[PDB]
Amino acid sequence: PSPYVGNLLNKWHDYIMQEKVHESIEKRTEIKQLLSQAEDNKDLVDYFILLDHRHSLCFDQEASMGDVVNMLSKGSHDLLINFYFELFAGDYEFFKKNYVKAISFYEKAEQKLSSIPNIEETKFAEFHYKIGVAYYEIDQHLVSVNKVTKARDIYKKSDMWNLEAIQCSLVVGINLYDMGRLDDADAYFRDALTEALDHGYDKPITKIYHNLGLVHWQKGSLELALHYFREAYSHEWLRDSPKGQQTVYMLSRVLYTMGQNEEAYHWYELGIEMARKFDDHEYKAKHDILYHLYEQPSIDEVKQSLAFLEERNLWPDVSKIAKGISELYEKKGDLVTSHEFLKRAFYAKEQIQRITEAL
Amino acid sequence: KKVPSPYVGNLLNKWHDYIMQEKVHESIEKRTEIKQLLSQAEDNKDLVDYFILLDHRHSLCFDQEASMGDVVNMLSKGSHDLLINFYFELFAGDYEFFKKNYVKAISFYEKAEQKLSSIPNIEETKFAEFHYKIGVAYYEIDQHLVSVNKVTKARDIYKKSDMWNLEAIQCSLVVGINLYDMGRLDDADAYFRDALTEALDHGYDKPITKIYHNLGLVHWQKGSLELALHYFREAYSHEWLRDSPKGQQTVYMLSRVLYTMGQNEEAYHWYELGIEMARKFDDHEYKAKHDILYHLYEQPSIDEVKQSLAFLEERNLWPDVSKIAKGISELYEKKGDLVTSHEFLKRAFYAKEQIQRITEALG
Amino acid sequence: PSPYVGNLLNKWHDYIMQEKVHESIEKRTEIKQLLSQAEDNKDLVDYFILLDHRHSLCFDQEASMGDVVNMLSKGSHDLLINFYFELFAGDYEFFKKNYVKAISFYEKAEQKLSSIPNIEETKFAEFHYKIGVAYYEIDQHLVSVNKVTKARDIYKKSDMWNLEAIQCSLVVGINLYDMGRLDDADAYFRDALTEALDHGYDKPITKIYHNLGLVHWQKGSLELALHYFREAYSHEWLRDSPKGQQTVYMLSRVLYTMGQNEEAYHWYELGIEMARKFDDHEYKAKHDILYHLYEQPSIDEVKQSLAFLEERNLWPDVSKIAKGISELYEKKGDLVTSHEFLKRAFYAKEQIQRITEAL
Amino acid sequence: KKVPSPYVGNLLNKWHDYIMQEKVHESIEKRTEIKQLLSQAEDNKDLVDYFILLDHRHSLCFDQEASMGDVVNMLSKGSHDLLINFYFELFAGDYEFFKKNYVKAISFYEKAEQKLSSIPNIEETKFAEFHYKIGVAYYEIDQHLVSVNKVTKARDIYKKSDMWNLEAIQCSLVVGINLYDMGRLDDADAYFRDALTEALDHGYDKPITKIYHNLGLVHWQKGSLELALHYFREAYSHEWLRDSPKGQQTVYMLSRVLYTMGQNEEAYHWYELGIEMARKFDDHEYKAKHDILYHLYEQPSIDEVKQSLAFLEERNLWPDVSKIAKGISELYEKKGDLVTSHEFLKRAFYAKEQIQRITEALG
Amino acid sequence: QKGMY
Amino acid sequence: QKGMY
Amino acid sequence: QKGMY
Amino acid sequence: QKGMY
Ligand SMILES: [Cl-]
Ligand SMILES: [Cl-]
Ligand SMILES: [Cl-]
Ligand SMILES: [Cl-]
Ligand code: NA
Ligand code: NA
Repeated sequence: PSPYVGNLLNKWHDYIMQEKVHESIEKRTEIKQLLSQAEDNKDLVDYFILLDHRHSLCFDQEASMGDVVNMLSKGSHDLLINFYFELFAGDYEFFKKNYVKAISFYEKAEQKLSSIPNIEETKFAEFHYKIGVAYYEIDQHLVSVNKVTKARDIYKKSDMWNLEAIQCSLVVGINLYDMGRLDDADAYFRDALTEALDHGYDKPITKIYHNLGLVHWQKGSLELALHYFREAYSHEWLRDSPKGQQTVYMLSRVLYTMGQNEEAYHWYELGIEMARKFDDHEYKAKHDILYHLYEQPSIDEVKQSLAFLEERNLWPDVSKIAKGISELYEKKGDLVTSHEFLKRAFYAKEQIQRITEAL
Repeated sequence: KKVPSPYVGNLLNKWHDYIMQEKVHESIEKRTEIKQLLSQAEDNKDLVDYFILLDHRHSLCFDQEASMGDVVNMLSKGSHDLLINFYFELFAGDYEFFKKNYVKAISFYEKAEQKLSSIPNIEETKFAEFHYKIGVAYYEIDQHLVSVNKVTKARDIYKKSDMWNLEAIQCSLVVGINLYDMGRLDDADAYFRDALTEALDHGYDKPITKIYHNLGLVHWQKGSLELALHYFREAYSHEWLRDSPKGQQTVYMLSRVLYTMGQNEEAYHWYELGIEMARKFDDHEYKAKHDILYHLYEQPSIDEVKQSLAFLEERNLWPDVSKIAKGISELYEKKGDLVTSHEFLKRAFYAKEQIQRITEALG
Repeated sequence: PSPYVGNLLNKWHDYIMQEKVHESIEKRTEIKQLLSQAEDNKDLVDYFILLDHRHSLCFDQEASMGDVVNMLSKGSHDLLINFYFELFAGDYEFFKKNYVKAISFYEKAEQKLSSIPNIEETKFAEFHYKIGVAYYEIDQHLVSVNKVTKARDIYKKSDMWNLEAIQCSLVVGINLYDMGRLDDADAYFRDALTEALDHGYDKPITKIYHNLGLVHWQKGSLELALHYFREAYSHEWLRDSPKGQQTVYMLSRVLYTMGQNEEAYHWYELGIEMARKFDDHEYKAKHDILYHLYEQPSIDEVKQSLAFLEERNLWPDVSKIAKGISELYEKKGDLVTSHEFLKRAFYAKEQIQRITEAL
Repeated sequence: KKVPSPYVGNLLNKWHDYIMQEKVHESIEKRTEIKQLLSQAEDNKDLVDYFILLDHRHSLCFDQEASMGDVVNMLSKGSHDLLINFYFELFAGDYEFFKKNYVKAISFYEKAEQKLSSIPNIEETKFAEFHYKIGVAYYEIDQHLVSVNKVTKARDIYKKSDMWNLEAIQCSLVVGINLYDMGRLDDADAYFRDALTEALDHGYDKPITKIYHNLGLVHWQKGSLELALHYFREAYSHEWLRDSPKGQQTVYMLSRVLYTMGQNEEAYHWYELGIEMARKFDDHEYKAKHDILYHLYEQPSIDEVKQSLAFLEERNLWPDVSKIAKGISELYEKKGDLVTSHEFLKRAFYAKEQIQRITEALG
Repeated sequence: QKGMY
Repeated sequence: QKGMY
Repeated sequence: QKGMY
Repeated sequence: QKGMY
């Protein structure tokens, strides 16, 4: 994973400042082997150039280091090295889903942008997007829409960045959807959809279809949601990605919610299979909810599946699952359990901004 | 009885707009209209500075500098241009905040903040001021994570020096109430308690008062009603609070906390007192809030509890509507009416969903 | 004179900081009357705009000044006001021929140039030229040629500044001439001469002709020097300018140095007349030297004329006059006085960089 | 016996030039050629820093970073580019100064100085260093007014702190000798005397020595021969001076001042001593200078005084040639030979004219 | 109930 | 269910 | 004689 | 004679 080698470049940075030559040199070779893949990202390279520049000053070929902190270059190298360090520390914390710390790191790197000689504005767009996505993951929707919209306005200035500009409009879209601005979300997706089509980007078109499915699902237009979930499953790459678990899951959940329990069960079995394929405990608990709701109802085992979702702090999803169960049981004329799930849906809404992380 | 300073900034911006449109009448009318109010306004260094800048650019366009002048582009033009632009955006932001359009306020504050960087030797408390203004604005629309981010950026600056102990303390007030609204009650308790020490150590009356009240809200939320009641009185001790509209909060909480324990006796004291502050300040919010207490605890009427609650929703106090309706929901459960307890729980949930929708437009 | 009103704008600046309202307001009116002439220079205007901006803050229409130093504008106005103050203080000291102080002021203003928002490089060229000319007047030729050459390279980028660019090449030219790089000076003048001709600027063409006269005079090509001095006198504006005293004087001095004493005397009488017309004691002493050398020789009165030139610290000129007299008297076979004037020419060379001013 | 550091900088710049021409051979030859000399050079932080920067840009062009690399333009490229450009111009300037091409040195120093502004957090003694280097260079070509301007700019900076007492004092040395060369003898006397106090107060040996010598030159120029003689010995007291080539100046002045008073006795002491230091350091200047003393005061020969003087003019020591020939001119006047006194006065004047022509090209 | 500041 | 991106 | 400018 | 520094 590309966050992982960026993490190693930072361990090389740490071993150098601790003046330990040998540990620094393993990481330098480990990075040059993992860099020869030409596996994109010149930033990993540039950071590597800057670190070899200070590896040399500190250990290699220098008879007197006492004058190293007094060197003239130190000032310029420090700002770039610290910048990259902060940027990659942030990529790694994002990978671990510590979104508050990621934002902390991204923001330290973000200030250094003015001070660097020739950055032009697509580097500003990258931090706008990265910070915005982390804020989105912790459900800070207005600031998220603002940062990403800044990124899209930069990306929109160049035909060379149309894929990036489209990727930004997706994150705005899912933000409006999470906020419940469904009609704005729909408008936004279809305008993104037209020109993901113009350029024929398979992966963005697939996601817009899925998200349009979520939009009309939450609206209540079940058959129109069902159509869009299938359109996204058409794309062959999606079934082999872990991201496909969402759309397989929604297909199962949408069909059970209509009368179509037999095909619903088909997708359920397909969900359970990908869950084992990707070791995704979240989507096994989510499907166990479907199963113990619509085939072999056991309210206690629905509650244990929900309890597992709450231990993973997926509070936005627990709120909407639990509110749906609450609606089912009331329609079945059971009000004690419909009220108890409504209490659990409300408790979940209260957790959404409680943060989970240190903060 | 001074005229709010954001309102005067709105006129200065309208005057500025008429100058670029070169409209002699509308400018002169705004010019006269502003010099009338400029001392009566809420003293602000920034308002005067903006006025002089617009006054000079007014002379350039219409007074001809007494009919003899050079074309408007010179060396100073550049410097004046960015000062005027800064002020225009800062006051566009202050006016939207005054009107409670927090999203639009944040857009303007963020444009102004960026232009501040370009002004030479802006000293660092001016940046702390924008961090705080943005953070409070996010808090008003319940974007707590960012709110804590900006407000602590301001607090990191004010804490760098002796002279901004009062400002740094105000920052802690907003960090604190965010934690309470985020529901991190235990962290919020420690946080307020540290602030109260520093507020006592320096003897700042209004910060001490507010920390007590906020400590009351925390334990109320925890369920520790008796301790919550202790702190609400502690805050009412402070003598200035009875005269500020912010005192409606404490009188109201006193009534609502006492009624929530059996003491319908003293609770009515505060209700009668609250209803008086309500129109004394023409605060429809707390008259609707107290009438809920009445039609809940005194000669009950659910049909009327629902409509005053409806008025709060029309005022988009979704955070407060959600917690009020949660209490009603639990009350009817304690009584054993579950159909209406479920009906208010459904209402409390719908309120939570409006908090996340943000009840204002976005670009 | 334009240095004089710039001086008044600075007295308005002084009365404001001393918080004396009335004295400030006379100078403001005195400047607005002397500014309504539309007598070029928007800088005098811009400085006036900036000073009225702080006149208003300080006395007019403000009920509370206690918050004036805390205002946000103060920082930006201070830099521009101080800049102009320093620039005009420098123009006034140049007018008074205190070239060391002028350079001091110009240089303080020069540093402020980076900090100002929209200056584009013709303002850098103006300080390059102004400082270079002051350094030239105190005989610092290399730095002078360097600063002005910087100005010309900026001015050469725009057809709109061809007159300025030519004015710069003149000052380079006279620098090379004073240095004695006569052949470079000649080449330089004729290249300037061609395109002063292309644009038909009367005043620069006149000066290049005069200076080409000085060049070939110092070379020894007397008849070619004589031709060029006459070409410059052709231009009618020159005889009415005080600058014409130089070329009338050189004509008299060149003709006496050839056999032509009758026409030489004609120009002498014309010199003495313009000397009285412009109250120019320097050129009366210079002509009294010619007279008491070539008509009615009196070595004592030549020495008193030279002594007056030395009291005005025109050491470059005293050195070359006295060296010429030294050469004449030796050719006349008198070595005691030729040696005594050579001693005086040498003493003068020693004074050239002694500075005269405080420094 | 270390190899001069400007010479190594010349190679670093030639190596840098071969890298832009992408010439593998010439770069590698310069690379080998420099690492041999880099410790043996006169330790310089700047030389090492430049070498590493060129070494890394060497790898990019030819070593392929071990045959796997990305195209040369990235984010660091910009920062490295301006550091390398700075160093190239600073060392182009140091090499021309070493070769005594003061005009070209000033051009490079001034380009480097401008690029220093663009480098982040350059601390202010680095600017004082360029002010001094330019000022000394102007002084070497006798542009005294500017020289005093730049050198005092450096001295204004070094004086801002405790730790640069030694540097600020070196600045006073150059301000002082400018005043002496400008002929402002009385100001120069006071100036040197203030410096000598500060040099004594801090006990800096070489500055004290030089101030004494320079005080000797001042009174020599004033005519106060006896006092000039006092100070020249005071400077020779200092024990380090006998071993530096700069000691040739003091031994020479001692010989020339004693001979100018009747004391042909002791004067010969210093002449014999001076001629020995002369080739001991292979200093043709002072062997020509002392032979002038000999063929003036010891078994005289004007034909030979004129040719050693001719060798000094061929070395473009026009300031010194002018003052030597002025002394000869006065000597023959004291004797009563005015034809040859006039002949040397004519020569001294022609020298003054070459000082102002600058004996080097200009763009 | 939101807090006071 | 949160959206995919 | 210095030049004119 | 120029000075020493
Ligand atoms: Cl909607
Ligand atoms: Cl993907
Ligand atoms: Cl020549
Ligand atoms: Cl003129
Ligand atoms: Na907590
Ligand atoms: Na003097």
